[PDB]
Amino acid sequence: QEKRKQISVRGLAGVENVTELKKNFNRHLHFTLVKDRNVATPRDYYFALAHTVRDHLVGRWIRTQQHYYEKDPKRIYYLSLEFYMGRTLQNTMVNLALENACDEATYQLGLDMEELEEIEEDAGLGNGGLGRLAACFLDSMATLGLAAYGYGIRYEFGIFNQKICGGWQMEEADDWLRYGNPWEKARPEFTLPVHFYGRVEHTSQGAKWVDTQVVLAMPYDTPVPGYRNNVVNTMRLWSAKAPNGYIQAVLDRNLAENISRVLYPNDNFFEGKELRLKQEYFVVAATLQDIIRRFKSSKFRTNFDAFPDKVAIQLNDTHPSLAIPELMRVLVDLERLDWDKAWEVTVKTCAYTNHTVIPEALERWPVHLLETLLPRHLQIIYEINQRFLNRVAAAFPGDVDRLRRMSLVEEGAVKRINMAHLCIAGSHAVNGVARIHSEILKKTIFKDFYELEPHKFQNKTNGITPRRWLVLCNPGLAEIIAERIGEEYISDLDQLRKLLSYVDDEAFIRDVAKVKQENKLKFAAYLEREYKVHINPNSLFDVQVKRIHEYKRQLLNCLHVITLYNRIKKEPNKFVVPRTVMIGGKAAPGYHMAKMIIKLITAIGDVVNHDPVVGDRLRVIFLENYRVSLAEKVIPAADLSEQISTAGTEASGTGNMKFMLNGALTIGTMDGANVEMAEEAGEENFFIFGMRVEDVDRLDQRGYNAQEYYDRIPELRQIIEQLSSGFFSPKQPDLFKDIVNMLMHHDRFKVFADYEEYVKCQERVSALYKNPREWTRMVIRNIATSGKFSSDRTIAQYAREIWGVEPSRQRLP
Amino acid sequence: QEKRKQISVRGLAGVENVTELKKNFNRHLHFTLVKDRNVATPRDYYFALAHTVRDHLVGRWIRTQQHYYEKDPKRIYYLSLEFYMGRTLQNTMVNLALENACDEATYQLGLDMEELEEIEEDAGLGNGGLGRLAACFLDSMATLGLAAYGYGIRYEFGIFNQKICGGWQMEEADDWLRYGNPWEKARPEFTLPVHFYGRVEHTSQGAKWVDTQVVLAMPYDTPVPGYRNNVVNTMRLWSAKAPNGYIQAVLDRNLAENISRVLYPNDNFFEGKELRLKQEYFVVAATLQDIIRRFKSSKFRTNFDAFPDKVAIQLNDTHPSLAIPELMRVLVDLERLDWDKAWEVTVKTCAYTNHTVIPEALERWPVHLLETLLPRHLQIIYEINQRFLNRVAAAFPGDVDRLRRMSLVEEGAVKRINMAHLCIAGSHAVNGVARIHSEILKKTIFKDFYELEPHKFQNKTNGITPRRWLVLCNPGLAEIIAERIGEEYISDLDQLRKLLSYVDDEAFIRDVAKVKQENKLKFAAYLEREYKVHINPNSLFDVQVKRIHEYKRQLLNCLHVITLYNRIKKEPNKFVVPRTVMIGGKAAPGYHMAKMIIKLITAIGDVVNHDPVVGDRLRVIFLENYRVSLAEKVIPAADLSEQISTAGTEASGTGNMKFMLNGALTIGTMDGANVEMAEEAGEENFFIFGMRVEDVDRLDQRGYNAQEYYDRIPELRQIIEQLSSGFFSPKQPDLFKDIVNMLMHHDRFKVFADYEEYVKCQERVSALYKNPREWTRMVIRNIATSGKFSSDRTIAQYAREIWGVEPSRQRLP
Ligand SMILES: O=C(Nc1ccc(Oc2ccc(C(=O)O)c(C(=O)O)c2)c(NC(=O)c2cccc([N+](=O)[O-])c2)c1)c1cccc([N+](=O)[O-])c1
Ligand SMILES: O=C(Nc1ccc(Oc2ccc(C(=O)O)c(C(=O)O)c2)c(NC(=O)c2cccc([N+](=O)[O-])c2)c1)c1cccc([N+](=O)[O-])c1
Repeated sequence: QEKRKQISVRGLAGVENVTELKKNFNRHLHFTLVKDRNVATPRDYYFALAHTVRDHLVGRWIRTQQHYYEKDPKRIYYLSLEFYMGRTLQNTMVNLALENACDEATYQLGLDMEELEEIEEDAGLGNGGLGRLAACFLDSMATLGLAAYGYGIRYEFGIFNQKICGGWQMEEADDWLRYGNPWEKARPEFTLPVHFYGRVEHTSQGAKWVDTQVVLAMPYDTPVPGYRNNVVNTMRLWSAKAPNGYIQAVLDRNLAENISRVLYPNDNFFEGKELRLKQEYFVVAATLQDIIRRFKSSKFRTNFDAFPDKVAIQLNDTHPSLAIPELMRVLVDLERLDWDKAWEVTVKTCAYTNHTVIPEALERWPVHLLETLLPRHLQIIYEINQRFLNRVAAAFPGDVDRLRRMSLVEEGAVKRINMAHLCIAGSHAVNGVARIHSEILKKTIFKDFYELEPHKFQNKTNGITPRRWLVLCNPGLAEIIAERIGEEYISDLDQLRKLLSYVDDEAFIRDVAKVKQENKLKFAAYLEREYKVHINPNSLFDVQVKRIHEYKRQLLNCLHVITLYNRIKKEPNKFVVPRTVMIGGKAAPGYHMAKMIIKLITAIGDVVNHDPVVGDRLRVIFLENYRVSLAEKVIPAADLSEQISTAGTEASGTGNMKFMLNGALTIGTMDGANVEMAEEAGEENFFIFGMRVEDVDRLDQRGYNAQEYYDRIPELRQIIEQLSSGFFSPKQPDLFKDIVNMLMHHDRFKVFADYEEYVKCQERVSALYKNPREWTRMVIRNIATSGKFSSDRTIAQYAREIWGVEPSRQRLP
Repeated sequence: QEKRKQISVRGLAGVENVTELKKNFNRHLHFTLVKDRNVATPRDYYFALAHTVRDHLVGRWIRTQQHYYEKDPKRIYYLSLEFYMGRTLQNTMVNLALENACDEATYQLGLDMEELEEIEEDAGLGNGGLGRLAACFLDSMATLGLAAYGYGIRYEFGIFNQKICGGWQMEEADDWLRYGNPWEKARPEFTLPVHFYGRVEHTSQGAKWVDTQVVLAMPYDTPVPGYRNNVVNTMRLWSAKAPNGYIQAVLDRNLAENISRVLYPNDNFFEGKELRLKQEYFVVAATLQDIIRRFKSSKFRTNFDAFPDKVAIQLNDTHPSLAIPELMRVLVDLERLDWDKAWEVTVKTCAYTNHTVIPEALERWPVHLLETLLPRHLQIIYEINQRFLNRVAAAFPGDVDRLRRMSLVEEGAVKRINMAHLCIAGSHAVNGVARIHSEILKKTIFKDFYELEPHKFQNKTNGITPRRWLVLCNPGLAEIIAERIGEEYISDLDQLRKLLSYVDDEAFIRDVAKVKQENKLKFAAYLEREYKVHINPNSLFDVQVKRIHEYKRQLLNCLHVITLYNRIKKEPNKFVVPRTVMIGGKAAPGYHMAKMIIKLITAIGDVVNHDPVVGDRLRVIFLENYRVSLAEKVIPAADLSEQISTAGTEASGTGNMKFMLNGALTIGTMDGANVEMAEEAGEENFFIFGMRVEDVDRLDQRGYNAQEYYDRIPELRQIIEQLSSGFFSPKQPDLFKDIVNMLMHHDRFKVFADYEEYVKCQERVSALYKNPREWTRMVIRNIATSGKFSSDRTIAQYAREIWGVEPSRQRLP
């Protein structure tokens, strides 16, 4: 209690407030939960606390949205298929300053609030960084006083819960709404119809899309509290409902309603399923009618010219790019605007964000698919293309190949639509997510596009919110910082720079290292308690957490681990810094290699964690079911953060940033925002290793030959042989043959080309660790220069150079 | 307002109470509904009122159930697949005395409570009288202070909403939970597993039912407020949940969970679908584990002898008869009691109620069905049979045919299990639902059973609650009665007898006729408003409301109607009492004749309601979507109640009783409880017509010949010819050919044998109507002797002669 108390960044536990809090809790438990302390379960406790928290939101929520209604600002909609929201109770107490009062309140009712908090389900409505980006962004736009709205799908089931079984992943259904959701509010009043299939008739009005199937979109609003400023914004998620023999028709209502059933769990990967495209059409069509409906109920042919003055639609990826042809659909067919005015309007409303350079991430929908589901949209996409391509022709006369290259229509055996091309055509702005990425789009992927309309293209380096990702998750760190520099930094992270004044302050040095070791013990107790996993709290915590993928080179990490192990066994008496190597993250079901790689990790620990010579010198664990809430625990405890993807394949990354905020040192490549983080801190304060992008490209120019590295490196040859022969899986010697063959003959990610430098760099890291003070002073240097990686920074830029709106930090009443 | 005020049976609108009520409403609208009066919709108003009402229940609910816990009475469980609950808000205000306060409260917030009330969805969780019986019974057991629990299934969709289209029924999905349900409380804490399929292994423990599929049963408790006595009992309804490629497995969770999706809409009819048997297994298995679990957490080999001292399980029909072999399943396999002790226990816990003599109503499950779904239950049913049949043998030595007749095993092409036989074998008591019915079971259907174990067999004449079915629905009638005799009658309906003192009281005569005419104008405004149906308020309201069936002889009614019409056209100048003939009720989808008959009704009105000669003399309407809530409106407005089924086919009826309570005169046959209602009132005060049961039987002895009546009755011949030739459906002359052929060659219900007497009796009815005073004095006689048809009477009998518990009317604190 005393620590929780002590922490000033957590607010006042005022006498009347704690008296009221406790009162509202009893009352909720009696009326809402229909309970007494004899029969309440912990879960009732949770729900009793959650209702009391949420009651603090309502008045603000009601009034913020009344204010938008009254004032009619320009409105920002953030359209995404994913909001990686994680839990909400701590979060709302944070931004409402209620955390220490609620803490005192509950203690006094004989209840540990942390314990109640662990009852809450995450809203795991995303797959990895774009989804989580989306959630960080709602928070910053709230904190920036913007008239912003998140728009997505209320899935039944979010990302699958991961169970490791026998060292393999087992997917279970994430039934996060089993017990209901105190956070959401049903909005029946705003249910809309969405039309699927049917056909198009050209009449004297124009076109008319007839004989369609109808699914209803039912919205559920969720409050988005800003930091301590009396703003509460909404996320609105749509859920599919069937319109209003005999038994079999009712049972078959499930078919329409399966559109919001389940997040597709393919991160960084296009699988072209029709159910996925219905998901995408669903959210798009409902959001844009709701949008056009608000526009209609606000100011005032007057109207639609001004529509881009009144509306911004941000496309998170190409997942809601049907926004473009739908907007046009409405304007042209329904509103009867002329094609050219309607196109002017669209391009002024819409901007697109790219998250990936990987070609296997791009959405390219078979036209037959689109032609059946969405006959009218296809026609509009053809008209869009034609006229766009007439523009390329005019600018590059005779450049026929360029026509073929820029076309939204991919020729082939299967015709398909390039959803990225679509998006660049129909948006006034196209961004990447970090300085290098946005250069490569301009230099490569969208090079011809850039030449056309160079003013379209921008950079918006990612951030993370310093509420969830420092104040919530690392209240310790948060508190020793506020102690020196006060509390303003929490929504002005650039204030962190002030901590460079403390690099040679003995109490600061001491406190920082104290806080991390405090977090290491907590994490280590979590592992015992929840998973009976025993780890060394006096070791280097080396963490790689992120979805499992080949580009991400969990495999290069595993080679480092087996090197460490093999060196020990060679010189057993020789000293080494003790490590706990933690690898966590989910594989897409059906990503065979990624599932292979999880299995190899746990296989490495089966060996490594049982060698008596090794003892407590090295330990390998796979952290089960990595999610937002799990992030919030292991990130504040890590010493080293692994950011090891091949140069040029991680667009930005954001995990990098969370680990920076919270006092880990980074081993990485110059990739994504790792480059800007090295810039911030100075490269003298990072562990940058291996190829730059230019060295990958030179490798590709002449040919990656994995065997060249094999033949030259006896250490890498010892491990390959281990893997082949069955050292890591004796009961099935041939188990890792597809890992080996990929590494040997088909590695698109060049793992062996970065091997020798990664291991030498890891040498450097452990040398620094053997001097605590100097570790802690470089850490200081890292924390101190992470303020650029706040999402307030990122969002203020989107507002000023895309949405064409001014941010704010003036408190509402 | 002034009438609503005036009504003393509706309680006090105390100054502080109205101040608190209004306060809790605002507060609910703010916190629960997240609203202001600018944005609230009516539906929010509703939900704001409902939350405030329900808050008055909670403390009582908590404490009533604490009291059962503390005291550990013997417990009554009422197992039914159906609870025809209808709406709840008015009902709870009634039994809590809050109706006039809530009335004043809302008025003062500028809201009409009646209007809010019309927003509520019925819980249409039943098909007709057994389902509704079930709901009347929860109410009486509450009012009688019994430790009773309703146990059923929380369907997704209750009985289909009926739409009449072109004069046909159209079924729509009753999505009654769309907007959620303020009345229910989720009980995750008491989720149980139910096992389907699998197989049986006989080991050294005994039998063991292995490799099963698991569905979870999730309970939702609903409060059952007693009348003004501070008892709140629970109805617990179970909802199916799936246990805790990749996408297609999540989507396929619907398959397990489709067990609670939808009420099967077959009233008075066995269709032998496996999904239906899963429904039946579901509710049974979950309820009995919950039951055996309570028994285990209460008093104390000690235990299970006393289990029938501590448990009563009432079987509403044979729908939960799997209760028997399941109870045994548990006792034998799980608890390891010996077969003979376990059988003693079962028979002492279980009693069965029969609702039907019709053979097409009986559940007779193919064994292969049972053998697959429920291998172990089948084995136990075989063992049960064997030993039961060994008992028949011993009592009737050599009577081989009797063996075959009594067997739970039906031989044939398809083997099947007789669920009724099952039930008589495994229950200590078997009842019918009205004096005549229970004689016929003893004399016919269960004759051999009766000879075996004559002490098994009982009668429990049905009732209806005089809260829903007078105080709620006819507050007028309720108020003029209380004016004379005070308010005690409401839970002592036998007090009504006191009104015979008023048969020659001019003010009483006047007030009764006033109240009915008041209800006639209201109903008539409902029809205009909600359905734009214009009716004559100065006519005789002749109502037949009940599910559509051949036994029920909606068709004999239609013949009366076309007689009336044809007589007018014959003598147009001749005076007749003006009628509005209202026929309402649903057909089972797939019951072809019943759907034909709806169509004939509306076809009759197409003719009849457009003949200018007829004018406002006769009008025929089909009342759409008959349900509990609709009952509550048209019953208080009817003059004549039609109870015209063939003698011996309506087991009891309860609609008869509602119309009696509320001041309609009855035309009927001596069938079901019509006979006891004629007894109560004296036959001089009823319109009894046609065959007695003995005259049906004599008809069957020699042969029903429909053509005999045709040849003898020129009036019935004029109509048959109308129907054939296409008078009622000129655009399709042949439309009613299957009605005609059934009437001519296959009428199991002898419509023509009752024709001449029904029409003459209808002559009598209209003669009486032409003298208002004398109508009103016979009505007085009817209201005055309906107290026997209260369900308090019925339930006190079940308690004393079945459950072996004393009723009570002492108020809880
Ligand atoms: O304008 C007034 N009130 C209001 C007015 C408006 C809104 O919010 C609002 C309503 C409708 C629309 C729209 O047309 O799209 C928008 C918008 O333009 O974005 C915003 C209010 N707050 C809410 O309705 C609200 C906010 C948050 C959550 C919920 N919810 O879960 O339902 C509801 C309260 C007002 C003006 C004057 C007097 C009163 N009053 O006394 O009640 C009220
Ligand atoms: O026994 C005590 N309290 C209690 C004890 C028990 C019950 O109800 C109850 C609990 C469990 C069981 C059971 O084992 O099956 C039964 C039963 O035997 O039937 C009844 C109470 N009331 C409720 O739990 C209740 C009632 C109605 C609705 C809900 N609901 O929706 O969740 C809950 C309150 C008690 C005793 C002493 C002190 C306190 N206290 O101070 O809190 C409480």
